[PDB]
Amino acid sequence: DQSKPWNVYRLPKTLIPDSYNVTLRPYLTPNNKGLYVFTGTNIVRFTCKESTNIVIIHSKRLNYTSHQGHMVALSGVGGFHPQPVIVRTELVELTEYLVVHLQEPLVAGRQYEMNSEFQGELADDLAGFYRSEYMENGVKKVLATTHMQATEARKSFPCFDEPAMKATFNITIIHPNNLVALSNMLPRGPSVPFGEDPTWKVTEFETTPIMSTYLLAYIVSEFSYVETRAPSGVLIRIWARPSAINQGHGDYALKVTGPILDFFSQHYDTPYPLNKSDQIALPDFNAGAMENWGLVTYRESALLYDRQSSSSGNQERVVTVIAHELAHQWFGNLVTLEWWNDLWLNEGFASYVEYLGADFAEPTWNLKDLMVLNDVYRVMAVDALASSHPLSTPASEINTPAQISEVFDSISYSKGASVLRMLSNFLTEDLFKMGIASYLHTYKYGNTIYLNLWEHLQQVVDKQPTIKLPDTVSAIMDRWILQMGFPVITVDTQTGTISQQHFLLDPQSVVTRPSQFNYLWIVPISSVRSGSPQAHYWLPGVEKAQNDLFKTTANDWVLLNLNVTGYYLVNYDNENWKKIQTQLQTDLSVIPVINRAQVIHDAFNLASAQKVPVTLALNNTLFLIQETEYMPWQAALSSLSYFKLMFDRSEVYGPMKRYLKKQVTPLFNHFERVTKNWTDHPQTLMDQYSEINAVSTACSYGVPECEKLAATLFAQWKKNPQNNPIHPNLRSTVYCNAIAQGGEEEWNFVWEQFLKAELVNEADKLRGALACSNQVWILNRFLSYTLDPNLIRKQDVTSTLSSISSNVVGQTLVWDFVQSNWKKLFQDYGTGSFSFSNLIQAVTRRFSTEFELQQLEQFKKNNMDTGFGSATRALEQALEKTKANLKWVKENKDVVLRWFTENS
Amino acid sequence: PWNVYRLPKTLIPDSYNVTLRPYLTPNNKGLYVFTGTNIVRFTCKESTNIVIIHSKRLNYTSHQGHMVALSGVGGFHPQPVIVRTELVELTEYLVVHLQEPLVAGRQYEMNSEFQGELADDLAGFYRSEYMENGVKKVLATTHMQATEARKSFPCFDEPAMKATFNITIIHPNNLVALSNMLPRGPSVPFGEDPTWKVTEFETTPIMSTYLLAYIVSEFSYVETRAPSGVLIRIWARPSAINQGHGDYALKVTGPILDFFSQHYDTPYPLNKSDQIALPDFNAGAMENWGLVTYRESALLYDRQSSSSGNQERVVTVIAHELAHQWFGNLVTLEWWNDLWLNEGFASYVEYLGADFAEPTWNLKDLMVLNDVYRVMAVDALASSHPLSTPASEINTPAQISEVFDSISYSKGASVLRMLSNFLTEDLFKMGIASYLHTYKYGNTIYLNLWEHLQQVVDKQPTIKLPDTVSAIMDRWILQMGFPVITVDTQTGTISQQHFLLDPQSVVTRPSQFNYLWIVPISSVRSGSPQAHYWLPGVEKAQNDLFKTTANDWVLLNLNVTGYYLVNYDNENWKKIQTQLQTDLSVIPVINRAQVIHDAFNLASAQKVPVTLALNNTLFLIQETEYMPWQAALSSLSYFKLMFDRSEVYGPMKRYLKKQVTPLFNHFERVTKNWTDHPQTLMDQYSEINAVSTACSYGVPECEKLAATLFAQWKKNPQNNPIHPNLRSTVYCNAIAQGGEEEWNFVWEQFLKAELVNEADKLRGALACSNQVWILNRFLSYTLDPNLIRKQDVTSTLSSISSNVVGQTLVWDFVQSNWKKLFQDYGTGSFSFSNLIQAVTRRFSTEFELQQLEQFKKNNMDTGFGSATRALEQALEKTKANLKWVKENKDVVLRWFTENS
Repeated sequence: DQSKPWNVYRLPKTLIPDSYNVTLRPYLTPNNKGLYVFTGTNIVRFTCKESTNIVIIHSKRLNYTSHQGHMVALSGVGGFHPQPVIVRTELVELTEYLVVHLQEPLVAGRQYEMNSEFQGELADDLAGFYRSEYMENGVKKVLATTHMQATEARKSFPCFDEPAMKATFNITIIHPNNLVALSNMLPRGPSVPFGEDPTWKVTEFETTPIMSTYLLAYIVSEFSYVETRAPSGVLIRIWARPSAINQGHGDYALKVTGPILDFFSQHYDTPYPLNKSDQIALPDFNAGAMENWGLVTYRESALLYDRQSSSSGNQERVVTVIAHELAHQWFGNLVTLEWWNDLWLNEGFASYVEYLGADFAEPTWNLKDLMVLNDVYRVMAVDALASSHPLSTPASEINTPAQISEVFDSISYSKGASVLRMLSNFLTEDLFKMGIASYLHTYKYGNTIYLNLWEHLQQVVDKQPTIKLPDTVSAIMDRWILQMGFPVITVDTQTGTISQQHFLLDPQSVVTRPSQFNYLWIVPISSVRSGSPQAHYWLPGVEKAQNDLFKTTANDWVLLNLNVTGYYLVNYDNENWKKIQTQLQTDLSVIPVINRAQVIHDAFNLASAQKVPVTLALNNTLFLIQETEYMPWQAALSSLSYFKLMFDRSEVYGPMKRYLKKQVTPLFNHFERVTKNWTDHPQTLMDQYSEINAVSTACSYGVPECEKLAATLFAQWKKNPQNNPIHPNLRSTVYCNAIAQGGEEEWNFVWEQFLKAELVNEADKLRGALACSNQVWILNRFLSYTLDPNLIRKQDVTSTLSSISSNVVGQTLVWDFVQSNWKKLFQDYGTGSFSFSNLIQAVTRRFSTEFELQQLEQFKKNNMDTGFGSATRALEQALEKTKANLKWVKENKDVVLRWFTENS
Repeated sequence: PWNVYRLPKTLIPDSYNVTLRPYLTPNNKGLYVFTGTNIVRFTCKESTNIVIIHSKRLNYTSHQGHMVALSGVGGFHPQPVIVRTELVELTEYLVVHLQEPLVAGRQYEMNSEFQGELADDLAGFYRSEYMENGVKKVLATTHMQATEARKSFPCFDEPAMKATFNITIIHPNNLVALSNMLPRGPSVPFGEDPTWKVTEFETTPIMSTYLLAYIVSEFSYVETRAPSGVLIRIWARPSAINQGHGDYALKVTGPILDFFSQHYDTPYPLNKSDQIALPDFNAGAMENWGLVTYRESALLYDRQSSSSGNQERVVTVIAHELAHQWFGNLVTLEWWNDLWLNEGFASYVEYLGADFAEPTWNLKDLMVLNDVYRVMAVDALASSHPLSTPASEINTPAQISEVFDSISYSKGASVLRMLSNFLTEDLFKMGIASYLHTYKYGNTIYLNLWEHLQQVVDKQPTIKLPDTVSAIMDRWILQMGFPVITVDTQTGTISQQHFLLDPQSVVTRPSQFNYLWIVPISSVRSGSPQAHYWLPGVEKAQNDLFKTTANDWVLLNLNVTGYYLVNYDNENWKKIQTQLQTDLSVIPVINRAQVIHDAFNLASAQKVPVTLALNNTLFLIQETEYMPWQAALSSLSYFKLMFDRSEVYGPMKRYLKKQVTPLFNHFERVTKNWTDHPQTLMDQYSEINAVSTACSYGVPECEKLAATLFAQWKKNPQNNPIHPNLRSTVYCNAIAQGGEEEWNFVWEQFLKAELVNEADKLRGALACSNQVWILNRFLSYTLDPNLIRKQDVTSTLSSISSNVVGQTLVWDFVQSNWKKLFQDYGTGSFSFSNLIQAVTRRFSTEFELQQLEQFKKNNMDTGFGSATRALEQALEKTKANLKWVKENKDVVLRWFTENS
């Protein structure tokens, strides 16, 4: 009954919390029933802003101890009549409410305190207050940890669990005397014994700042740490398993965390306000990392680093994730989204700002350039769908916890970053950061919506003469924030005519989301004419214009969007494309490296949408035979992976592989020479990445010299496994190829190494390579292990299922397994973020036939009893993509076959 | 009446004149067609104002306002008056509506002028094609069985409506026409066009429509005369005849025909028996009286390139078709529900004929593996059917087509083998001879047979039965299934019960005998024979023949002559197991196959623990005979289907590898490094299973043999160094361990392969690829009749499906291409039901059962045609498989692991 306030998914605006006291006691040994439990009490102090006879507060999977026949007690602060009288308390499970029914309405303007006493499960579900486990020598260790985002604080204590209901939190932790408690703040004093039980201690923490419930954290463990003070005086500690800390696996995080934090404080003119910032690595963690204010939590694989055994890509991951989480200390913690429909205000800012902090940390890596591959091109695939969504989705469309979990997606993260990058570029970053500092000073300890940003940027633009815009910030940026998608910008170099239209992967798909701007953008457009920079141009919100900047003669070409600073694709007339192709084949260095990736990426996007012939995208890969840079090869491999997914079960695959083998063999041989036969690996991060791509691609497509290298390294490893001779950058390729080329013996050896792998970086590589078996029975045995948490942690299941489905033989096995174990998978991941939508996308990627479309529709019908939870949009996108795939394969299978045959 | 599938009995034909003219080039509509005329002469037995006659996909040239003409033969008072004629497509009728009833006792002639397609559909009058040098050659040929004669001319197309047939063929002057009989004279030029000739054939004997045949081709022949004087000719593509590929069939055909004439004291009545090999043919072979048609793979034989199994196939199929000249042609089933009267006899008698031609091979013993154990898997289901199925269940052409199945063929053979054993063969054949003499040129019911058998039994004193022949044989004919005979050796208690693969299959088919049989039971005690015993039609009995002491074991059903399973108390099983480990030679080789086969069936159906069945395979490490290894590999193929996608498969492979490696080494020694293969057919077969099994389960020196032999062949393709007996394994294993290069080489060899024996081995090996993209590309080729002939599609699909990577690839393909496959095979025999069984046999999970049910109801508008029972059997088996895997996966993993 949606007329009742306790049956709708937004809290009343009538009661506003001020502060919370929460006391928690985890029990880290199971009870007589085999459960791990925690007990707690809390006090919520709120103000009645508007008269009401009910208290609606969030509560999820908590059992309450009743006091006077009621689940809570309630009183006005400091006596004052009338005192409230509870008629009854009820739990409403669907909307995750505790409802307190009062005999009289509360008094507007007064304060009340509600006391509860509760019990919950320290489950292995990675949500709320939960448990994490690890082996140390012989012993199974169990610890207690939290993850509140988005809607899980209510699972550890009753609270007004929405991000705009900020409060202060007074945390007390009751814990065994041999364990340490951590929280957002420092303890108020030394821990004293629990009077009721001296084998237990009590640790009480300083009051948090005004903050959102989803940012609370508390942890009880045996962990150790390493410690430094940042130049600013902020205390930095890196916490982890004692084995990890003693091996130095926390040292790299300790190196970069304090400097990045201080960089952000200075760069945005807003000092980090707390006295410390703990980073802690958890063995069981759903997301990867979480920005809890003062106590940032990480997957081990995102915080720990072994300078002998972790790869270069592992190290990039650590500094990027740390920079991301520290960026949240401003964008999310100090200033917070008003509601989850504006998630990009937190996640888009943090995903853009991570590159400035991580580039500060590791300037020689040139990390900023990877933003095009890692974010822009990551999200453009889904943002070309009619079933995408805008950065700022209308709020009443992101209501339920499943829909909230859903929007933690590539739009909110990576399109968020892409649009802020573009804004920063055309404003200049020095101007951008002044507007942001204004934004942050105005809204600190409060909440914002998309509009509040643009005033502060407009003022800095208006107060200086150099940088000017053809419109207001709000006119330009609203078009990027309130409507989904992005334009393709098409140039006729014979007339200079320039036009825009909403880019749709399937031109026959029906866009039903209306746009007040009719899917037109105001587009900033940089360009070069045969390498020479041109005047900057803005395309106004018009379908078509003309400018001689984009007209050429027979000896000149133009190239739009240098460095792909703007969030759009570019298409040209056929003659311009030919001139670009000739330049790439004559002297590729004339085209900047990012734009070499652009002409590959955009042509393949355009081909899949019937806007260029598929042979033009393929012709754009010919020059790779002389390219040694990482990014253009990575763009080609990512584009061609759509071809792999569409064709690796068909007659096209043979000719495909022979083409890729031909294109990559000189790159493989180039690295064999410059690394002196794989003994002296390259110096720059980019060249190391290019080397890894050369080795992975050469081995995947049958370069016998790469197959020899992998076989030889693996055979050497297996002769003495206490010494690993495989460079970590090469391990995934070597492990995968040894399993692919071998049988049960190689699989079992790798599985044994996995079971004893102490370092998660190494375990991850071993686990991934196990998906490379060509034996159905071995893949299905592997699949059975994923349902055993003694073998595969819950946090790794979805990643493992994805890797197995990437295997062409595992495609049908994982599809069948997901369908056969649906109910378990839905319970485990259906209300969480990332994993379940990742899984739906991974298992359906290949679908391209009428039969497979019908089977996906049947799958949807078979599971209407559960629905699709946090993968509901993902399933609609999978349907749209499958329909597009089916038509594209039918229209291009024969031309693609012919092209690979002729250019091989 | 025209809406019911059986003909009325009011009008009975006497004779037919049919003139057919095939056009072997397409017409202005792009079709290959034949034109024809016929005259059907029949007698009105009962007055009726309608003529209902069969007609299928024939277009008529009307005359005088009607689609046929109807004359009275000497009628003259009122000649019949046609009001209306119509075609009724569903029941495949042409219906003539008359103004007045036809007159009881008068004779009438119906005259028709028609056209039909010479389609590539392998049914009726159809076309077949082959390449010769560069030229595509097209010939016209027939296959009428069961209900396709109606697709070549209107006729009363039921087998008890026998008639004589006067065939005329108008054909191009460079081609020869053949039919059942010899021509009445030299061909004469077609007056209207002298590039065509006219060949008219002698009148056939009184016979069924489904046995008529006529062929127009450029084929060559070799010729001989049987010692009895019957002319024998073997016809095939000229290239094949010129290379000698018809010579082996020329050697054996005449002698086998004469053997049957003598053995049943009933002379073949025609002056010739042509055998002809067709490039496109659905069944394998067909017994048309005087003109027996064959797949090339069932008749042709190359001394240098065909294998030993290929040669056994030829002599056995020839013997089967010649057996039909008696069992089907001379005497014919009354209706298709009693098909076993034709093919049960043929499938049993083929062994006597083949044994006569090749007495050193010992082919009679192979009937236990090839027929008894083949059918026992299906006959252990609630969805089986009796040998004599109630006629109303066998009504439509789809139901008729489906009943050409392992029950009618292999249980029919098994039951008549039983009968021939417990009364002797010499007595059996005298009773058959009586039966044949009495009902020649007519049709029979099972009850006609028992009488003639009873007469011969009653004429001698030495063979005595516990009841009449009809009483005994009714239990094996009229109710489905077979008993498991259980022996408690501690007490001599012997009991019977209907054997059911899943104890919760719900038997809804009632039997008037309550599923009890009268069972002939042979036995030995520690190797030496006991007296014979008959278990009466009772659930339970006691006899000391089956009571033993601590130092004695018994064994029932010597050489598995009887159609039943045997189970014992655990103590007897252990003693039999000890005997196999002490001296396996004491248990006759066929019963060594029995103890493996029956235990595995018993294990699947809860009557023994699965570890008993697995323990009965332990002695194979010392066995070198073909038959017990073949029984084990056939029983274990169920374990492979159930487990080759699970953790169980690793240990199961390690166990098979252990058991077979000394047999492989044994053949590596006795063949002198694979240069001198065994002299005996049985030992050749044992060698083939050793190599195949060793390579399949990873004996590294078998893998080495195959890859080396294949590479050497590929280097020098004009010189094949692989002995034909080993090609299937070597080709498959080299494909499995190689990639596109190996696959593409085998495919081009296949496309150019002239000898179907060799094409078949190449084609089967292409299913061994472990590359999804290669298997899917292969699947796409099966839709192109320039690449895979229609006669080979379901074979290829089944082969790909057997590949564990091919399992879901074929399942998806069949569902996706349902419409064409249903059209091509859904109303014919063998192919469609084989396909359904093949693609589903792995199903063992709830999810797979749900997909099967969804498949059924996605197609219930079409139905499943001649795979309708097959689908119900697949549903029953899948449900049994789910429970069986649930109940046994852990014990089976443990046993394979512990036994290495």
